[PDB]
This record gives sequence, C-alpha cells and structure tokens, in this order.
Amino acid sequence: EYMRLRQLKRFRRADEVKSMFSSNRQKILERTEILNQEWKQRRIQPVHILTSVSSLRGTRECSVTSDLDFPTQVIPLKTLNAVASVPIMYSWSPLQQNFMVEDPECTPNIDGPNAKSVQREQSLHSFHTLFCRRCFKYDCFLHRKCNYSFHATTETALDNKPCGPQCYQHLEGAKEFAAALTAERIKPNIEPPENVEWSGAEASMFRVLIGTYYDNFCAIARLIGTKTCRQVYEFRVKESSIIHVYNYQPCDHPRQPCDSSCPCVIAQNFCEKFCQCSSECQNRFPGCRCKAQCNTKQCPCYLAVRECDPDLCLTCGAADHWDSKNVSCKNCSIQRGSKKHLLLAPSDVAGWGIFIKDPVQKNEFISEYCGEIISQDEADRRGKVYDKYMCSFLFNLNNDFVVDATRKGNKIRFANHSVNPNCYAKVMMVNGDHRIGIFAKRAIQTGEELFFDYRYSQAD
Amino acid sequence: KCKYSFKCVNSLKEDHNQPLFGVQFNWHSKEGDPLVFATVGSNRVTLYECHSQGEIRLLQSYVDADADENFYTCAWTYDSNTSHPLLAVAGSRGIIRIINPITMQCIKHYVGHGNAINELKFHPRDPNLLLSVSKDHALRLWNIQTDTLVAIFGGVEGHRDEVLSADYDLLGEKIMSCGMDHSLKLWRINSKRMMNAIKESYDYNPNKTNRPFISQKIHFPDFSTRDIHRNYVDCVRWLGDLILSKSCENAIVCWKPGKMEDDIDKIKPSESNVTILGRFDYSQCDIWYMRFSMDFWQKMLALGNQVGKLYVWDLEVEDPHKAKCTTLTHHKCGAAIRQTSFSRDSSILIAVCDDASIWRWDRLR
Amino acid sequence: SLPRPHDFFDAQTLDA
Amino acid sequence: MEVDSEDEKDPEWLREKTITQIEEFSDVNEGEKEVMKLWNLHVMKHGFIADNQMNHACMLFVENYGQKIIKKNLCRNFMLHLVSMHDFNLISIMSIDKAVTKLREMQQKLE
Ligand SMILES: [Zn+2]
Ligand SMILES: [Zn+2]
Ligand SMILES: [Zn+2]
Ligand SMILES: [Zn+2]
Ligand SMILES: [Zn+2]
Ligand SMILES: [Zn+2]
Ligand SMILES: [Zn+2]
Repeated sequence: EYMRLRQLKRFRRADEVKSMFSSNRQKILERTEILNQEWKQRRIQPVHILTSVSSLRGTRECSVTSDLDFPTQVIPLKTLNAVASVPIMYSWSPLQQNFMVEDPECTPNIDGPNAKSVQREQSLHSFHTLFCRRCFKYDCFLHRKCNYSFHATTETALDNKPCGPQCYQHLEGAKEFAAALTAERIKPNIEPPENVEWSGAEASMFRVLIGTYYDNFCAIARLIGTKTCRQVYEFRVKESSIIHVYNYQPCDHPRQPCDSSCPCVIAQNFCEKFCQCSSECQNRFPGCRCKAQCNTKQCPCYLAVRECDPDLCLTCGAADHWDSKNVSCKNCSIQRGSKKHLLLAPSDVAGWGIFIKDPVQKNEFISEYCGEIISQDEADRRGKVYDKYMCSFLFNLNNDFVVDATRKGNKIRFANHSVNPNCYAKVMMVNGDHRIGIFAKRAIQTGEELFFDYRYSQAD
Repeated sequence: KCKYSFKCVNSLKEDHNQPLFGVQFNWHSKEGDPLVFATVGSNRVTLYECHSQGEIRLLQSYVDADADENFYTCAWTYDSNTSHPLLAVAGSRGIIRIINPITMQCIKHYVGHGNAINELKFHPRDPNLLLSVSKDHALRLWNIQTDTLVAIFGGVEGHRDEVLSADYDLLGEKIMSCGMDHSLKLWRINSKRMMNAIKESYDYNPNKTNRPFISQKIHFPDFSTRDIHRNYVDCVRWLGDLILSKSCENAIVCWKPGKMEDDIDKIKPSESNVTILGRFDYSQCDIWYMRFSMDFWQKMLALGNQVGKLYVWDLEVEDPHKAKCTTLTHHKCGAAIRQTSFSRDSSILIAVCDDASIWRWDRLR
Repeated sequence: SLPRPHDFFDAQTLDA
Repeated sequence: MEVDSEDEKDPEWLREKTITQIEEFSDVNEGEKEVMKLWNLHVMKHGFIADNQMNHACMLFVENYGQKIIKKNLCRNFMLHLVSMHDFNLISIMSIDKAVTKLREMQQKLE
C-alpha cells in the first residue's frame, strides 16, 4: 500500500541519484583527463630543496628533533622582514541618502495583442496604488508608510467647426445633447450614428481620457488612434444609453481646516506643500522672505529649527538654481546634497578617524550623517549587534527615528570623542524629512582629526 | 574495503612547538623531483623533505616573530615566469606573505584585510588567482601576478558574517563560500562581468593609471541558501558537479543546487529548494576551523580528526556515498590534525598535528 | 592610547 | 587625494535592489513593471525633490530614454502612467500633451 509506494519512490530516487552521479562522473572523467594531460604537458624546475646554509649569519638555528630514530637537523632561521599593520574594521555599504529598512488577480496590459475593457475601479489601478508624492517613487524605500493602497488597486472654449477632419461639435445638433447629458448627471442627435468596431484597448483609453478631459474632443481625437470625433460623440451617447520634532506627514482633506482634528496639528508641525488641505490652512507655514543666507535667528525657519521648502520660501533662495551648488540660503544645504570631502586614516586616538581635507569655520555644514532608518526597537537590536564587537554608530534623529550607519553609511561615521569637541550635531527638518547635519563648533584648520561629543547622542 | 593502503615512513618536529594549521603537498611537482610539503606554526613556518625507505628530513624554517604574528594557511602554488614553487602564508594580522623556499627570501606582502585571513585556495586554470576568505565579513580574490584586488565578494546581501573558506569547482566554473552566517551562497564566476574584470586585471597596471583599481563588489550572489547547515559551515568543496561542503555537523553533505532534474548551470537565482543526496558521517570531529582535501583524481577524499584518526574516502566507484572506506591510524598520533594532503600520484600523504609534527604515509601501490 | 607604530630599527638587523 | 569622494546618490546596489523589487511584484503587468522600473530608477538616480521640477521630470523621460521606449514599444503604458498623476496634483494637462507629443515623434520616427 503506502509503504509499497514509498519503497518504489525510494528506488526511483536511488536510480536517479546513481544515474546523475555516473553521468557527472563521465563528464568529470573527460575533464580530469584533459586536466592530467595539462599536468603532464610541462615539467617543472627540479626543486633540490637544499638545506640552505650552515649558520650563514651566525644566528639561531633550527632544532628538528625527529620523533623517530633520526638525528636532529639544524637549519638557520631565515627571518623575514615585517610590514606595517592596519587597524581593524569591517566592510560597509556606500550611501548618500537615508534608507528605511523594513521592520481575477488583476487586469491585463494594453501593451501586447491581448487587451480588453475593464473599469471596475476605473482603468487606472496599477499606477495609483504604489505611489509617494514626496519622493516621486513607486514603492519607495525612503517613506515606508502604512500604504493603505494595496494589490495594485477646467473651463475651455467650445470646439466649433470640423477641426481638421469632421468634429463632434460640427455635427448637426449634438452639442446641446452633450450639454443636456452633462447637466442630467447632477434636432438633438437625431441623425443615425456610424458603426465602427472599437477594441478593448481603444475603449479603455478613450474612457479614461474622456473622464480626465470631458468636453474637449479635438484634442482627445488627436491623441487617440483614428477615433473620428463624430464617432467619439457616438460612443459618448451610446455609453449613456447602455448605462520631539517629527517629519511633516502630509494631510489630504479639501475644504477642511486643520485645527484640533489634523495629524499635523497633533504633531505641532506645519502643513507643507504635500498637504492637500485648503490653501488658506491655519497650520500652513508661511514662506520666509529673507533677503539672503537665512542664517540669522530672524527667519522663522531658522528660529524654529527648520530648513526652507522651495515651494513656500521663494525669494529666500531655496528654490532658484536647483541644479547648482549650495544655495544662498544656508538653511537648505542638506537637501541640496552639497557637503565637505572627508578622508580616512588611522586615528591618533584610537582606530580610524575622519580627517577633513578643507577647513570649516564656526557653525558650518560639513556632511550629513546618513544611514538606515530603524525604529527604536530595531535601533536597540542593531546597536546590541554593533556593540558585540564594541564599536557603535547609532545616532538619534527624531523621537521615533534613529539613524544607524554601521552596515551602510558614509565617511562621517568615523567621529572621535573628547570633552572639548571641534564639532556639534543639529538636526534640521528638510522638506518634511529629518536629516542630521554635522556642524563645526569652532574655526577648524586644515587636516586635523575631528571630534563630536557622544553625550549629545543616546550612546554617550 | 577500498583499494588503497598507505604506510607511514618517518616524522619530524619543529623548533617553535606551536599549532600547525596550513599544510599541503607540492602537487605541482612532476616525476623525478622528490616530493615536498609545508607546515606552519607560531611565527615560524617550516618546510620538510622526507625520502623513501622510511626517512624524513628538514630543509628550511622561516621565522617572522618580529611582531605578534601567527600563520593560518600554506596554500601551494608556482610562478610561471620562473617555474619555481611558491608558498603563500597569511593569518593573524592579515598579511599574505609569498615565501620562495628556493631563494629563501620573501616576495610579496598583501594588506587590506580587516581581520585575520582564515583560508586560501588557488584557481586551477590560473595559478595567479588566490582566494582569501578574510574575517571582515567578506571574501576577496587577489591577482598575485599584477598585485591587485580583482573582486570583493560581499555587500548588501553577501557574507553577513566572517567567511571561513571557499572552494573551486572541478574546472573552477562556480565558487561556493561557506561562512559563519550559516550561508553557503555560490558566488558564481560564470558571469561576463567577472571574466571582463579578470581580463582587465590581466592587462592592468597600478602605475599606469592614477585612479585605484576599479574592483567589482558582488553584493548579491548568483545563488544562496541558509538551511542546509544548522550551524556555521567551515569547509566547502566541489565533488564533481555536486557540493562537498562540510560544517560542524560531522558530515560533508553531497547535495546539489535546485531540484533533482534541473541543470545547475541554468538554475534561476530565485531557486529556494535544493536537494540533498548523501553525506559522509564520522564522530569526534566537532571542533571548528579544520580543512579537508581529496586527491587530484578525486578518488581519495581525506579529512583530519582532533583525536588523531585519519579517513580516506573512495569516490571513484559508482553510486552516491556508501560503504565504510578505510581509517588510517598512526603510532605517534596524539594531537589534532588541521590539514591532510595526498600527493598528485596516489602514493604519498602526510598528516600534520598541532605541533608542526608531520607524519608522512606512503601507499603500497 | 595608540601604541608605538612600528620599531623600524631592529626588525631584521639585530642579528647582523 | 584629488576628489576620491566615494559618495553617490544612486549606488549600483541601490539600482539592482530597485530593479529586483520592481520585477518581484505579484500583481503587475509586464509593460507596467517595465515602465514602473524605468520611472523608479530615474527618480532614484536623479534624486528629484523639487515639486515644480516634478513637472519638468515628466519631460526628462524624453531626454534620454526615448530610444528605449521606441524600441520596447511602451507608448500606452507611459501615457497611462503620465495620466496617473493628476490625482496627486503636480504637472497638468499641458504637460501631459507636451510629453505625449514629444514621445509621438519617436514612434513616428520608427514609423
Ligand atoms: Zn517615498
Ligand atoms: Zn490637515
Ligand atoms: Zn492644513
Ligand atoms: Zn497638513
Ligand atoms: Zn532660507
Ligand atoms: Zn529664513
Ligand atoms: Zn524659509
């Protein structure tokens, strides 16, 4: 019964393994034949293995006391020169922006011959589910939010006359029909329509484009394939006949003030451009109108420990000349990505140290302490793993965010410590995101080993 | 039961009296040239040459006790330009020293490892490619001919812990690397990028260009697995087209990648169900950092034991692993053998204990 | 503190 | 010591991981996966954070990838993706028209 079937399966498997072993044996037999042929292709210089000399330099000689009955052999110890060692470290992943480490199925594609019509949750389901308006990325790793979406789920003039070819509105008695149909969604089209086959892909594309464009017909005909505008009106008629500082989390609620009922208010944070609330929202941060350099406590962004959003602060300089060096506003250099070059050398205190090649003045950006975002609990586990070998790189960014740059960081992770540091750390919220910026405490001259007070961080 | 029968000839000792890890025979020596091998220990490496008629002798002994150094591997090789045998040694600090016993002078020293180098192996097609499984949670491929770091295997999804040892295929088509992260990922050298980088390093010169050598970091291996060995795996090999990896599970499991029918060379990178065939099982061999080695013809596979016993495996016969083979015992074997090595011809094999006390055997033939 | 970098003297010439 | 910055906005392993994650989707279409990978790789490699330049971002696709879109014949997927941003603001109808016209030359150039 079952035992017999198991025995038969075992016999078949044994035959299979024997057969594969034999076949690989034949292949490896040919390969080892050519290998031994290559081995016998060329000889080698006769290694006499002469017993060196008899104390050529008059140094210590070897004592090879053979355990078996043989005389002890003596050979001078030919000492070899030594080489400079190197402090220990592990491999690391280069990086320049933060990385949040994680802690009937669908419709067919219009591409290809196989296409149809499907508008259950409209025809736009794949490109609307995975999205991130902040970084413009599909299923991004920077903003690993809840992502409630899952499983890939206006006035204009009338186009009178037949624009190019025959237009829909130029047809005798159809514009008023379109107007009446639009009004009801809260002479006229009496002529019989044409009969042209419409494919599923064309139907879906026309439906989506009309839903997003509405009354316009010449343009939709231009962007569609064939699709005579009169036929467009015909389908339009027929379809109706058929039927403690946190990052700025955006809020979407049109015609709704943000006051005691908004997550931005609950977090004591201003609504940013990504927020979809009313343009006259109470919590909206007014763009500071600095003349330049945004480095005085005068600017509300500077006074409240914040950077400058290019959408709000226009004349401050945080938006103009995006593709350039650090902007005039000195409160937006973290977002721009411009920093100072750091070098690596054996530290004069212990281990390795980051040695800046250029001098940095008082309160100046040096580099961003990037890494991988992990929650406080994941920060605890990662820090324990790193401290297993007694070298931690954990740093605090926000209340519930911690940057750890052991497995993935930059050259700024090799920061030494003293009671009198030459540098200090200050976190600034850039474009609704928190990014640590390293600042020099005093006028640092060229090429010295840097410092940073560990007492500021969680790991002191 | 096997058709092999070895007999011991003679032994010797060392001046330093320290554990000996790296040991191989000079398989590159052809007929006529007397057989030689090498052994390590403390900061003083020792060579030897034992003739026939049960006699042993010593030829050289190099000490490097200027610092608190230590030796781990004694990978054998040769230089094509000079046709002289070479012996590369590394460990402790992590400097790859290439001794030249003929001239008794150092040749090359290599720096760049984050910790002690644990294993060394050479490419069958190119004698200038030495694989260093460094302890800095990575593995490295050096090109001795041009003195460059050809490829740095490891990254986002590679060598979460220290890589102990990595072997080569029968023709070196694919590379597997046992490690301390329970990983047995097969960092294949079959991609076109690896061949292009090897050619570039062949025609590369650090003096010619100001920029450093553009190494290739293989963050993602072409195949990986974490469930074959419950603990960390220290030894790996390529029994034909199958895998001869070994861990602290006192068995060298002979498994194959993928299913029972799919080709290994065409296995998809996303495969997650390998199949096991058989394993050579023994006892009292639960210590770590030990190396095993077969012969040139793969018919004799040997592994050392800490008690002192020696094993030789007959794999030229048909079918997967079976039978019981033969166990070799020595009259003066009390310590732990760290590496066993046959000769190219099935006549001579020597085991080395943790006192640099080589015991050489000679087969009846 | 950082130990002595390396004894450049006496590495090999002590015996000579 | 000249530059040797060894800092990169889009490292190679980042691109490989993005490609793997895109191609590892379970409920996406082949053309959808291709265009999604293209856009995600473009965004990671360019690091666009400016909101207004997001509109200009829709133009950047034409600047470099036009030959690839012509060869792969991914006009419909690109048009659908380009349409699928008005729900989150940014761009406009004029930008959609400009991008469609710009790509239309490539397909017509092949035609
Ligand atoms: Zn995002
Ligand atoms: Zn709100
Ligand atoms: Zn608001
Ligand atoms: Zn808001
Ligand atoms: Zn400003
Ligand atoms: Zn300001
Ligand atoms: Zn401002």
